[PDB]
Order: sequence, then structure tokens, then C-alpha cells
Amino acid sequence: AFDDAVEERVINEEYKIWKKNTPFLYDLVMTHALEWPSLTAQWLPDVTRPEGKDFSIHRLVLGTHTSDEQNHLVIASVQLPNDDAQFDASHYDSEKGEFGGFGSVSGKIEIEIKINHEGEVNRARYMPQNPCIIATKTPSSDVLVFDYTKHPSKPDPSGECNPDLRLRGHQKEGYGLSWNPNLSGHLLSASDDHTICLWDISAVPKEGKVVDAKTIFTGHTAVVEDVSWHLLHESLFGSVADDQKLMIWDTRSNNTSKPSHSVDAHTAEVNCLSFNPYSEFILATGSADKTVALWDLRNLKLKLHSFESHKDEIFQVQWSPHNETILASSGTDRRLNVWDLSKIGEEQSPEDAEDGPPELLFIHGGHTAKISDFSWNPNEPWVICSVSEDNIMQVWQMAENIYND
Amino acid sequence: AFDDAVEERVINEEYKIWKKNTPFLYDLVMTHALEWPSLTAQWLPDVTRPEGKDFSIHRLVLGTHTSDEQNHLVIASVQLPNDDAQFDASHYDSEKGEFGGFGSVSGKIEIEIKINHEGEVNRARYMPQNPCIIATKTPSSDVLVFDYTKHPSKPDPSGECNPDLRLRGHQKEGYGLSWNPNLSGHLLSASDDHTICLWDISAVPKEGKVVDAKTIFTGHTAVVEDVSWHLLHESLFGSVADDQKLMIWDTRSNNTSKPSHSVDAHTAEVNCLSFNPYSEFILATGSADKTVALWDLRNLKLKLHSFESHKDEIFQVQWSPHNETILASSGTDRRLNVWDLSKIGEEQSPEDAEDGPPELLFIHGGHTAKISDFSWNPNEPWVICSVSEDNIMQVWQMAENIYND
Amino acid sequence: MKVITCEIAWHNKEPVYSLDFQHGTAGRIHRLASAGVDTNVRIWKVEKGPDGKAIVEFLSNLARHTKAVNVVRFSPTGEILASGGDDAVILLWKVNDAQLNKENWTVVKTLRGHLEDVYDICWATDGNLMASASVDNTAIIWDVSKGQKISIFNEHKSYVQGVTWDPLGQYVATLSCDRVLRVYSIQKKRVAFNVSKMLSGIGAEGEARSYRMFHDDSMKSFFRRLSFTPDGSLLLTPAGCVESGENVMNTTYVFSRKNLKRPIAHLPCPGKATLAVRCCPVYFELRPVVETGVELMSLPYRLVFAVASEDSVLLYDTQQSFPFGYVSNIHYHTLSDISWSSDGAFLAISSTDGYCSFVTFEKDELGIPLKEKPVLNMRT
Amino acid sequence: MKVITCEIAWHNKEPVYSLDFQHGTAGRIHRLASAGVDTNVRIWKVEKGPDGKAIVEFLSNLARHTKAVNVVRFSPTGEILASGGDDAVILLWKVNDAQLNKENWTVVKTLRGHLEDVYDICWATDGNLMASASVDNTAIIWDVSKGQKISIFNEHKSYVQGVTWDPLGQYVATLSCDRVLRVYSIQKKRVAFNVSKMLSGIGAEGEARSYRMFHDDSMKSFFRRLSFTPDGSLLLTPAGCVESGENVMNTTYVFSRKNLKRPIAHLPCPGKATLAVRCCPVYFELRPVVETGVELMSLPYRLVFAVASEDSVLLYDTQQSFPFGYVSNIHYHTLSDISWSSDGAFLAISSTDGYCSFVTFEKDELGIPLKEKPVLNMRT
Amino acid sequence: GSCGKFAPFEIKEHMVLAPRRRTAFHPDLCSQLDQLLQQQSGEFSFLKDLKGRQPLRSGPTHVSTRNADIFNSDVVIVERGKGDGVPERRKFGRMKLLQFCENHRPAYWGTWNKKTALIRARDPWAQDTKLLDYEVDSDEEKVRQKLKAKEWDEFLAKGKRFRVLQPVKIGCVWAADRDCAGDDLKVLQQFAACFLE
Amino acid sequence: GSCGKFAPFEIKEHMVLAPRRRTAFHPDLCSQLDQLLQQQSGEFSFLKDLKGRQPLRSGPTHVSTRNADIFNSDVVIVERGKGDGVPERRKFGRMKLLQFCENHRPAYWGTWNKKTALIRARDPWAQDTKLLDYEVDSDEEKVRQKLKAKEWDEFLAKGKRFRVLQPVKIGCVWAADRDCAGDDLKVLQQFAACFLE
Repeated sequence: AFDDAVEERVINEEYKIWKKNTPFLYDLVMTHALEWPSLTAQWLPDVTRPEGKDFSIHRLVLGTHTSDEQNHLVIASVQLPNDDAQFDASHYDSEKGEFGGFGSVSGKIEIEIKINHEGEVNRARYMPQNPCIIATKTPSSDVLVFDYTKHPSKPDPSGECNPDLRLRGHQKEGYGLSWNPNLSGHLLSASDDHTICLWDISAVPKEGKVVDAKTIFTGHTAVVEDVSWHLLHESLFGSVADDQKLMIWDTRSNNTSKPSHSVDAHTAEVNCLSFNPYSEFILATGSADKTVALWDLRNLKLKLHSFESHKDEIFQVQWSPHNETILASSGTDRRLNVWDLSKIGEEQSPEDAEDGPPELLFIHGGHTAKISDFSWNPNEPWVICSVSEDNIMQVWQMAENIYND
Repeated sequence: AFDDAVEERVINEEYKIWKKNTPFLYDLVMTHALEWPSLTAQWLPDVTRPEGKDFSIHRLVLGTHTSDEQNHLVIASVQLPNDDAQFDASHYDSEKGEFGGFGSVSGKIEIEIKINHEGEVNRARYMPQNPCIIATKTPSSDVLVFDYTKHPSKPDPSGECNPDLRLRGHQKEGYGLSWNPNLSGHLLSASDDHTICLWDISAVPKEGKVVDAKTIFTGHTAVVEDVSWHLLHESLFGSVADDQKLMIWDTRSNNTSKPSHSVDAHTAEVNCLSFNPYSEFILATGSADKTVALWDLRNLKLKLHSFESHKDEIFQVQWSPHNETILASSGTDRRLNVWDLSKIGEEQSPEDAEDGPPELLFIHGGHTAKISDFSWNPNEPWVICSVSEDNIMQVWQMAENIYND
Repeated sequence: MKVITCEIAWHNKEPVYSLDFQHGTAGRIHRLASAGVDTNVRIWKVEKGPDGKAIVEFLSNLARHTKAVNVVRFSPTGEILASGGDDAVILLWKVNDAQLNKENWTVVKTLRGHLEDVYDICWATDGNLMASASVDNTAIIWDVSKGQKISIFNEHKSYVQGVTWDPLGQYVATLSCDRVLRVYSIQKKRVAFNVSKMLSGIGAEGEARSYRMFHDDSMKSFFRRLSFTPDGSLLLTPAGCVESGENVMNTTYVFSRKNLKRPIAHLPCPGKATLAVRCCPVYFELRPVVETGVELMSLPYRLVFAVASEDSVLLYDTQQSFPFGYVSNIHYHTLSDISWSSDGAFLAISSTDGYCSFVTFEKDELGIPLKEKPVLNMRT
Repeated sequence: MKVITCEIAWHNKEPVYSLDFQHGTAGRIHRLASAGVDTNVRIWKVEKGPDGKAIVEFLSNLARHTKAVNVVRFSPTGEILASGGDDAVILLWKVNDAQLNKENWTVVKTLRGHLEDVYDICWATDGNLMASASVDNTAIIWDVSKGQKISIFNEHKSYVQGVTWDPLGQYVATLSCDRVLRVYSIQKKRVAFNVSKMLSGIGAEGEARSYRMFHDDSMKSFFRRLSFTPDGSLLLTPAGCVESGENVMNTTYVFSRKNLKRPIAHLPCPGKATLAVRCCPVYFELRPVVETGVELMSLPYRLVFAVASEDSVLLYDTQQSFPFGYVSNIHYHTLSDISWSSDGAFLAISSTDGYCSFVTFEKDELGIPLKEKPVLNMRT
Repeated sequence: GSCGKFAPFEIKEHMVLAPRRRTAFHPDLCSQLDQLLQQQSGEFSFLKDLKGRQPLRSGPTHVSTRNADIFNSDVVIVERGKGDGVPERRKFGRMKLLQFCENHRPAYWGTWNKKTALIRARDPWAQDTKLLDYEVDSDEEKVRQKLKAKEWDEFLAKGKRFRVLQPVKIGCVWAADRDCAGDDLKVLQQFAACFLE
Repeated sequence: GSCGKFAPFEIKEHMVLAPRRRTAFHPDLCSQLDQLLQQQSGEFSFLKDLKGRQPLRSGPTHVSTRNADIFNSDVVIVERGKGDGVPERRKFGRMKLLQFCENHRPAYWGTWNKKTALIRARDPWAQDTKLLDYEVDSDEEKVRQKLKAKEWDEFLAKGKRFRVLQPVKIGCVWAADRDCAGDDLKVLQQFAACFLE
């Protein structure tokens, strides 16, 4: 009806005005249209710095969401200018009064590796101990594990994929997936089957192809939306489910049906969680309340704070790897919110409070659809890649004067 | 029956012994198996010499002969070591007593451009005034003209070709084709229709695609096997036909049914002819007599000499571009004979005469099938590329001690 | 970090004796000054290229010196360039508004009063006082504004091969060839501390085994350039010897303000002897600390410095025991002087073979700079 | 052809005055000898790399000379190396079977009798006679086997800056600074031909306009190295002047054996003055001839040679009027000497700025060598 | 580092890996965490301590491999000519890269020094009229010599009047050549021999 | 040189074209040929004149472009060490390249100095026993320093005892680093500060 047309017109006008205002708010904007929408996006730890060049090359792991076509797990390359090259007195525009000029310097985005994948790539996450190993979530009950160095750079002529490992623990599809950063080969997956599955692929023989579930946790009574290992403890891991619950599990606990700790995190479905890389006690959970709750592991009864500037459901929350006080959250409201922890509870001018709470730092509204997934760049600070539903991938970085000042 | 088996066994043994004896007779041997047999082979005048590299890159124009597949006009690249790099004290094998070792230095042969082609490529010849323009003879009555810079590097997804020019003068297929080296755009073709067709493509509009025959010569009473322009005269050209006749035509002559000169060249079919690049009076014609006749344009009644060391029909005769006294002839006897003019009528020892006439210099018997077509390299002396019926292409060069001495 | 060794001689293949960056720069491009035996003081423009490799642009040549120039030092404001040489006269250069010069420099003051070659020069924090060491066994303190000598220290018994000025304005440290470290009180104008000998444990029969801290004449470097910490807390003196076992080991001694007659510690440099010490002027936030008594000094910030021996450069910071950097075998002869850039992104090293080199650091590679530089508790 | 200019100084950035290849080599790798102001004669090994660029390997250093070495020449057999310099003594070196030498050379004969600097040396075909030109206005012919002087020519009035020996053993040609070319009969030991003046057509008023052929002292090169053709038919003398218009133009004169008092022709070199002439020792088959009276001499073969001026090298052959090669602006100062390799694949050029260069040719690029070298009609 | 049947990760020649940890390894940490996991004492307030100290940060990933980046420079830059006298580059800030997939106009690579008080990061859609016209931007579409060592020596010898040499070489041009360029033929004819009789 | 609707041939950066003619252009030549085409006089014998003169030849195609090949060498080669004392390379002739598509064994790139009197070019299949066993070959499968100008100066200063320096650089290694290599950590621990009390 008229709802779709009005929404499309408003979104187009908002994107136009955002593009017009982009120079004041960003130091880097790279809009790219992918072949198919990507439900997942993750920065690879590889950064290749070719000597004698003014740029570095980063890599991204993405998926494809085809309604009736062949689905692909994609590894793509992005070129980003070097910091020393960001100061260059090449040309001086005497009219606009800037050292600008569009010129020919541009970011190069290209697809490097495409691998077949049966079904949509719900979420792909590489193993930190070995970036060659990538685990993918399918719309089936199995979780796939690929090694992109053991597959051709171009897809097979036909047929489905040939996964290196197949993990069969669930009964339904899922979206939560996380490797253990302290125990190599330990993988945690969450699905709609109300269970969390833990696999240990560190003892697979050379000719092995199927791995059964090492452990199954059945504490949650609803769809387990996300699961994530603790970044410093090889035993503790958190999970957020549709039952408005966040559970902290210990693998040393013999009870696989009751978590070591349970918290009524929110008033609706909690879709994501992430641990702070610099503090072993602090984590964050994004909910359907349009809220992000801050949790201290030393005091789980009290919610540390609630970030409340989102306008719809929140699906991904990730911490900044270069700053403990910086948080990011994306959702269906076509916005990516960046928050500063050190600005919580500060006084605010009457017109500044109109924009939002003092903890809110930045708003990214360059996406015309739901932001499927975003990821911080672990090598270049303040660089975020976000992929949305309308096959749009954007690698961007906000202006230096916003965070540095 | 037993004929095929005996022939295969004898040819395999002969190829094995030739391969074993190859170090004594050649300074360069490069055997490559093509995807499909090639009926034509011509060296392109391009030689790319990358600075700081120990090799040069030459190019070859070839055809494909598929029984029921898609036919292609091929432009391929061949790497040849530089002369300065042929002396190298890299390793010294104390066992074999040579500065040898197989190592990793090898010739690189790869296909660069493939263009669709309706029907087999009977013969492809580039225009000397513009190597981008290549004329091909099809099994149809039309002659095609392509510009490989106006076509994709990879063939079309399906369908036949889109030739740049189509010349319709004949009624049947043919094999003789030659550009005018003194008048740009003048092309001569010979076919089984007993006629020779001359086209002038020097006035084709940009959107023009079909060119009618400018002139038709009907002197021959049999299948006109080959036609060739004179290398210094923009008006005279020779032709050899199945009627045992060689005719010299003048384009200034108004009689298109009677040549300016006619010679009963041989006692059977004459398949090829070629003019000497250093002498405007001397030419050579290869016949089905297993003979190559030398002709002087100043005295056409008398045959200058008859090379009589071939064992079967002769299909291609080409002069060496770097030596006027050196001639080459190939045929169905799977042999490529190289002859020295300066050794005609010389005394010979009784055992040397067993091998052949004194004018015979070299024999190339590395082909296990009929040599479809060979060509001298115009840039590297004594380098010959020969393609045979069993999809075998060989770029070779005989030993220095054979001709220099 | 990256190392860029220059393949083109700056002073006609003659030895390069000193280097110093323009401390007054506040941007990304820096000004460097080099002294050589060719009687020329050359000023260059140093900046990083698009790839990150240092690029050197020639700016000016100063040929007023008649003999070899041994020491070149910039004022704290970067406005006055002090050059000392074998002619016993110190030239003070300034930019004024000669075919090869992109920019022009002229002598403002000619400080005279030395009798032999001048080897080291140190400025005061306020920039109105200077200190210079010379071969004539005297260290002379000059009034920069008046352009005249104000004090002479003749307590040395050999060549004075290094002088540093306290950033808090209390002491002046001199290192001489007599294996003696001297600390002069800036207010009393006399000798406050003498540091020559050092004991090492108990003997074998309880005797007080005491040797000499510093190197003998065997040193291959003209210079013994010690340095104070930018905050002033620590004093680093190169060309030291420690009798660990039956054999001596080269080291750089580290002293505290609390007691100047005994060093806190020594950084050992096996191989050749250390000759230069230069500190990075950037105060860095502390690294994630593994709790240990490893730090040289316990303060909320840390400071990176470099110790240059005859054939190597060791990069230390405040809190770590082991150096975080080590570079060696980049020059065929003895190094002469090292100098940090204003932003800490460059470390220029000069050697007597005639060629210089740069050590470059990426953004925040050395550490996280403090938001506000700490205020100094000056004595004066 | 390829041009490879050497970016590394062979003689410590001092001027290089002479170059000569070892004519006795019969392979692909060659031996080159260079003289410089550094009182050193350096022998190097020159060969082409895999790509075709010349590569120079250092072999030996000869430091017996006390002053600058101006001329270095190899014997026709390549066994004796003649070196002359400012010390007025010519050293004859031979290979014998000192830390820097890969191979060792020692002095065999010390030819003495000159009073000033020696500028040019020329061998005889048999290798038993030598000729040398010096600043002392004398050209001395020496007996190589006896190691003693056999004749002295003192007819010069200024410095003698070039001497060549007739390959047919009949004449010796000397070029001096007095703008006079002298041709001495080898048997009479006297002056056979004097070539100083030259007329140019008919004057405007019917007069006989006659000027001087050769350049004055204004030439920036010490040398006027003329050369005979390897067959001996022609004589090429650089540093010539032709009054084409109202101003003179630099040129190289070409004389015949039939008459030595008037040149056949002159090759003009607009710009700087020609100083050196060196011929390729390879006899080449004639090019496809367009029939004209253009050839300098009419013989079944042809010979390639090079004329080096102050800042350029012109590559001529026998039959063509215009040079087939021209190279210029590869050195910042005046060129000194040129030398062909035994096989004709190398042309070494030396210049006074301190760096040398090579001109390399691919196989049969210059032409097709004769199967048999023509026999010479020796006079003796 | 081989996990299961998979080979360990292969680091390329110029590859760098982001650090796996952002904090120094504390031995007892986990144990203490375990205690703090069961005590559940609300005595600790992290947000209170956040404002009392500096945030924990880390810099961009840099190379730390042994003998990784070691380079040599054989060039000295000499600048001649007044030029246009462009303003100081340092006062113009970082060069921003703004590229869009749907823009026909190429990517923008340049600085931005326009100043506003309405376009806030808190509100990306906040309009600032009278300074920025909100219409579609994409509607339609002296000397710095790099002397080597020898050239640097020559420059020192001469000065500002010195210029680098441009070598002029003419290949083998013969009288029989037909496809040879006429320009080289005339340049070589400029040196044509002149005969006298 | 555009013929019809086709653009002229584009010569690449390092391309060379073989000459279109092999003889100098004679103006009256064609005319004379026409006469000799009509007279048909057998007075001329080409084979007779062939043996009385040298054959007309031409060399390999070389580069003749203006300012085409101009290079600079900054290296002098210094050879040290007796080595193995291998024979003279010059006496071994050209290195032959023999490669075959059907051979599993890689291509052969080396000289061949075996001497026979039976393997003739007139008869490739002529067997030579007692020297070559006719069986299937494919069954299964000191220092030369390149000194730069500075290194050359140092070599002249020192002599044969001189060796080029090998720079040793250790990247930023911190106590808090966890993935840092342990060898660099120990090498830097070798310089660990020693305290006195």
C-alpha cells in the first residue's frame, strides 16, 4: 500500500541528505553493492602492506543470501590508504580552497575467493588460532567448517559445496557462532533448537569429515539467539536467548542443563552479546527493547547501564578493539550507534539532549535497509564494515575530530 | 588392419630415436601439444623484449581443426631465451662434464587470444602493413578478416564469430592466401573454384562489413592450390595450381583469363610457392612430385634446379628471411627439409651421397604425422615453428655447428 | 619500526659527528641539522613518504666554520642553532629573510673563550643559558642573550666529552676523559657530586673491591654524551664498565635525583662501548603493566630513550627492564650522535663512515602519548 | 644498441683519462684497463649479463705510478699493458703467476726519456715497437724488446697530444697543440708530411682564403687522439675546424693514403670539439648498397668507428655519409678516451667527471663480420 | 600450531596479524575471576572507576618481525622554483576519501576544512542551510628533483644553475632502412660527411 | 597507417617489429624487372653467380628506437674464494634448451659437448651405438659480492678481509606482548637492566 512508497521516499531523502552531510562526519566512506545480500561480515586479521605502496590490503569474510540461486561464502579484499599517505600536498583547488580534487585515487574492492555453500550463510566466523579455518551457519541443522586454502579460488562448475568438516549437534538452523580464543578448535554454536553445542575439532584425523557434538547445553527454554566465549577464560562463556535471559556457563560444571549463572537481562528477546576486550568483568547485550545493557560479571543482579538511543530491534553489538570505552550496536532501524562509556551520566545542554543520551557518540545512517551485520577493523582503528539487507556493504570511518577532538 | 599398427610402431620408434639424437642436431627444441590440430602457423612480427629479463616473447597465429566442436583462431605466445643469456656458467655437473642441469629454466608457451571461427581455419595470414588485421580461409566460399584488438580476449559464450570483414569472391573453400606487401589492403585468395580473387579493403567504411571481389582471374583450369604476391612488385603475383601449372599475373593486364606468363612447372599437382626475399628473380614451387623446383623470372622455360630428397607430397615451401641461400619444404612425409642453394652441384663422398643430394642441409623428423604448416621466425634466425596433424606444434632451431661451421 | 640507511653521503663522505632535530617543530615534517669534518653544517627537511620510508630534502649549507664541526644542537624553541667545532668558537645561527641554499641562515652570536675543540653543547630549559664542553678541560656556561661567557669549570683533568643540563634547572652534568662524572650545582657554581669509583659486591676475602666506572682512552668515540630525562628524574651516562666476573662489561649507568653518587642501575651493552644517550621528548601512557619492581622509576607516565654504542642502538623505555628495540650493523664505523624528532616518529643516527640513518615508528607504535604533558617541579 | 652509464666511480671520483680493452681476448668476456688522476691503473672484467646489460668486475689495481696516469694502451697481443702518466715514465705491465688484487701485475720495463707528462701511446702491429707523445714537445719511438728509446721527434712546437701507428708499418702520425698534423716516415725517421693550413673554395674578392685546420688552446681536452684505420687506408684526425659560414664548426678530418696533405673529407660535429677516434677491429660485410659515391673508400668490406667529442660519441661506418649512431649527455664533463672490444660488442667511454660508460651491441647488430680477415699489404 | 587436520596459518612476506590479546597476561587473574564469579559482591562499580582514570587503548597494528623493514635511500630531494606559493599543507588536516557505488562521478580524495555548527555526529540528518546547498553533487561529469649521489655531487659543484642530464641516444639507423623514423634520419644527416676535391 | 576502418598498429613499450624489406630500395629495379620479365633471355644464370660471391644474410631483429635502452649500473662485482676451479665456461659452447611436452622430467637447459661421427644432420635417425645407450631417459624424477658505491669504498679501505654488513633489526618487543616471538625476547633480555642496592 502507501506504507511502502512513503517509507521508500523518506529513506531515499534521508540517504540523500546523509550523503550530502558525509564530508563533515566521516574521514572514509566506501559504498559498495555486492552481488547478493550478506547476512554476516567479519574482518580478517590479515593486513598485507606491500612495500613501496601508499595503502594496505585488508580482507573480509562475507556470505550470500540468494532466494533460489547458488549461495557462496566469500572472502573479499579492501584497499585502505596508509596513514602516512593521508597527508599529501598533491593539488590545491584555488576555488574550493582545499587540497582536494577527485583525481584517480580510489578504494579497490574485489572478490578474492568464492566457495560454494548449501543454503544461506547465516554467520561465518574464522578461528583466531587459524584464520584459514572458517565456520559457517547454514539453514540446516549442521554447522560447516571450511579451509579456503584447500578450495579453488573459483567455485565448482556445479553442485553444492565440499565442506572440510561437518558438525551435527542441533536440530534447527541458528545464528550464534563463536570460537574459543584460548582453546584452539573449541567451537560454540546456538540454534533455534533451544540448545548450545560445543565441538572440539582439535583431534580430527586427516581423513575425518564429520564431528559429533562434544557437549550440549539445554538451560535455555527459548531460541538461543547468540553465544560467545569469554576472551580470557577458557571455561566461561555467555549466551543470550529469546527467553529474555543471559546465561554464563562454565564448561567445568557437570550440569549441562543449568548454567553457572542466570540473569533476566531484558524485557524481550536478547539478540546479541559481546565481551569487553580490555576488562574481564564487563560485557554488553543488545536486546529487542531497543536497548544495550552493560553487565558486570562481579555483580550480575544489577544492570550497570542501559543505552537507549536505538529506534528498533538490535541484532549486533560489538566492542571496539582499540578502546575499552567505545561500543557499537546495529539493528533493524537502519542505524549503527557508537557509544562512549566515559560519558555516562554527564550533564548535557538542552539542545544536545534532544539528540540523545550523553553516552551516545556517533550515528551511522548511511544504510537504507536493516544492517545485517557489522564488524570493527582490528588493524585500523575506528574503521567499521557494515553489511545490510539490500546487498550493500560499507567500510567507513567517522571523522577524527569526533573522537579525538 | 596391420598397416595402421605397423605404421604406428615404426613412427613411434623413429620419434624415440630422434628424441634421443636431438641434442646433437638442435640448439632449441620445444614440443607442445595443442588442444586441437592446426592447419596453419605463422610467426607474428612482434617481439617484446622486457628490460631486465633473459628472454624475448614472440607471437604465433594458428588455427583449430575440430570435427564437431567450436573452431578458434588462436594467437599464442612463445618465450625464447635471449642470445646473451645462452652463455651462462650457472652450474657445472662434475659427472656429465657439462654446464648443464635441468633446473627450472623452461620455455613458456601459452594461448593469448582465442576468437570464434565458423569452420576450420584453413590458413591465417596477417597483413604486413597492420599485424592487427588477420585474414582467414574458411571451408565456406567466403574469406574472413578479423582484428584481434576489436575482439574479447576470451571467446563469446556461444554462437559463431562476428568477423570484421567478409569477402565473397569464390564458390568453394581454399587454402592459398596472401596480402600485398607493397599495396596496403590488397588481398589475394585461391580456392577450388579454379579462380583467384583480389580484394581491396583499403576503402572500407567504418560500418562496412561485406566487401565484394575487386578482380577475378580464371586462367587456371584446375584447383588453384596457392597464390603469392611478389615481394618487391606491387603488380606481379604468382600462383600454382593442380593443373601442374605456375602462372605469373600482372594486375595491370586487362586480360583476367590469361596470365602474363605460364609455366608447366611439374608433372603433377603443385601445392605451394614462395618468392625469395633477397632476389627479385628467384622463386620456389613445391609439387606432388616430391620435388621443389627453383624458377628464375628472367628465364621461365628452363627450371633452375629440382630438389629431390622428399619422400611424399610437398605442401609448404618457405624461404629463410635471414639467408637467401636457405630454403625449407614440408609435406606429408612427416619431414621438414632445409636446403642450401650454395651447395648445388658440389662433389660428394660415396657415403654422403647415400643420405641425399649435396643441396640438402638438414632434416627435421620430430613430427609423427603430416606437417600441416611451418613458418620461419622473422626475428630469430634459424628458428622454425611447425604444426602437424596430431595437434603437435614444435618451435625448434637446428645446431649452430650445422650451418655456421 | 623501520630502518632507512642513507646510501648518499651528506658531507662528501667525510665523517658526520653530530645530529639534532628542530625541537620547535609542531607538525609532521621536521628540520634536521648535521655537522661533519667538511667544515659544513647542513640543514635538511625530513618527512615520511606515502609508503612510510623517510625522505631527506636538502635545505641549506653553513660553511662559516673553518675546521671540523663536532657538535650541533638546537635550542628548545628551535629558533637558534648552536654549532661547535675544532675552531673553539660556537656559532649561533638564525633564519633571516650562497647558491645552493633553499633557505638562508646567518650567525647571530660568536661565543668565544674555548681554547681547543668543542665536543658537546647543551641548552637550558628557558633557552637563555647554554653549556658547552671542550677539549681544553673546561666546561663553559654562556649567557645566550648577552652573548658572553658567564662561567668556567676547570676541575676536569682531561677532555670533556659530554655535558647535559637539568630540565629542572638545578644541576649540570659533565663526563670527561678522566673516567670521572661531575655534577655541578647551578646555583653554587661549584662541584656538587663526583662519581668515579664503584664497588662490586664483597671480594673473596672481604676486601672492598672498587674499580673505575667509566672507560679509559681505549674508547673509539670522541664523545661521551650523557643525558638527563626530559622530566629530570633520571640521569643516563654511557661509556661505563662493570666488573661482573673476572672480565669487564660495557654498560650505561642510570642514576637517580635522590642520590647522585650511586646509580640505580646499569643497562649492559655487550660488545662495544656506549657513547651517546638521547631521550624521546614524548611522555607516553603506561603499557598494560605486569606487576613487578622492574620499572626504573615509578611515575604515572613513561619515557622512551635510545643508547647508541659504537655499532648499535638500543631502544629502551622507562618501565621495562629489557630494551624494546635493537638495531646494529647498519654503519661500517663508529656512530657519533643520535637525535629524536619532536613528535617521536624519527630517530636520526650519525656515524663516522660518512652516512646517516633513520629509525621510524608508525602511529602510536612507541606508546599512547599523554593528553597533557606533566608540569615540571623546577628548583631555580 | 644499449647505453650503460656507470653510477659508481672507478677512481675515487677523480677524472678517468684513458680506457683500453685487452685486444688479445678471443672469447666473450673482456679485460678493460682504466687510468685516472688517483695514480692508479685499474683492470676490470667486463661481460654481458643475462639481459644484455654490461657488468663490470674489479680485477686488479696498479699503484706504482706516483702522479696522474693519462694514457693506458694494450699491446696487439694483449700481453703487455703500457701506462703513461705525469711522471714521464712509461710502465710496461705483464701478468705474473697487495690485498685487493684478484690477479697480480708487475712492471717489466720502465721506459724513460720523456721530460714531462705522457699523453698518448700507440703500439706497432708486430708489438716490438712503440710510440709515445708527451708534453715536452717530443714524440719518442721505443724498442719494446730492448726497453730503450730508438728515435725522438722534436719538430713539435707545443704539447704532443696524440700519436698513431700505421698498421702497414710506413708512417707515424702525431697531433700537437700547435694546430699542426705531422706524418713521419718510419724508415727515414724524419717528417714526411705537414698538414696545418687549409683553403676553403674561392674568396669573395678572388683571394685564397686559408685558415688553420685544427683547434687552438681553447679545447677543454688534454688529448687529440687521432687514429689510423685497422686496414690502414684512412686516417681520422679529430679537433678540426671548418669555416662553413661566418663562424667555424668542429669536425673530424678524414685523409687517404694516396695523399696525406689534403683530407678526403670531414665529418662535422656541431657543438663541442672532437677529441678521440677509435675504430672497431671487426671487418664487416657491406650493407645492401644504394648505389652512390657516398662511401669514404671503395673496398669489399666496411669498418665501424667512433668519434668522441667533449660531450658526445658519433658512431660511423665506412660506406655511409651520416653516422649510424649518436649518444650524448651521459657525462657531466669532457670525455677522455674510447676503446672498442675485440669482438666489437663493447665500446667503453671515459669522461673526466670520474664515471665511465659502455655502449653494447647485440649479435651482428653492427653488421655481418667477414669470414676471413683481409690480408694487409705491409710496407716494412 | 596445527589444529586437527588443518595446517597452521601461513604468514605471507608482507603480512601482519592483529594481536590476539589486548592486555598483559596476569597469572592469577582467572582464579580471581572465579572468586569474583561466585562472590557476587556489588562492592565494585566499574563505571565509577572509568571516570577516575584514562581509558585503555591500543594503537594501529605495526610490523614487529625480526629484520622485517630495512631500506636504503640513494636520493636527495632538491627543490627549485617559487611555484604558486600554496598555503601550508599542515593546516589542512587529513585527506578524506569519500566514494559511493551509485556515483558516476569518481571518488573524492581530498581535505575538508569547511566549519559548521549544525551538522553534528549526534544527528547525521541535521541540515545546515545557507552554507551548504542540498542538491545532488553528482549530476554530470616548482620543480622537485630527486638527485642521485653523482647528480648530488654535480649539484654541489654547480649550484641552482645545475640541471640533471637527459641522455640522448639514437639507435642503429642505416641508409637501407625503410621503416626507420625520419626524425632520427634527419638528426643523423645533420652530421653528414662533407667531401673536398 | 590506418587501412580502411582499422586503426594503425600500436607498438608497445618494449616491442620490436621485424623489417618489412630485406634489401635496399632501388628506384628503377621494378622497371628493370619488367624488361627482364618480357625478354625471357636465358643469358643470366643465378646459380652460377651464387657460388662466386657471399650469400646475402641478415642479423636478428634489434631495437632501434630513439632513447630506447639507457641503463645505469651502481654495482661493482668483487669475487673472493678459490672455489672448485671449474674449467673455462667459454670452451663449452651454447646452452641448449631441450623440452618435450610428454616428458615428466623437467626441461633441459645446458650444454652438450659429446662428439660423434655418425649422428648427422642429413640423417636424424642415424644410430650411434657404443657411445649412447638408446633407452628411455625419462624413467623417474666462491662468493661473488655485488658491492654498491659505499660498499666498494669500504672494500677498497679494508681489502679481501672486508665483508658486507648484514643489518640486524629487532621490532618493537614489549613485556605485555603475548604473540611476540620468544627468540627476540631472549635476545633483548640479553640487555636486561641490572639494579644495585
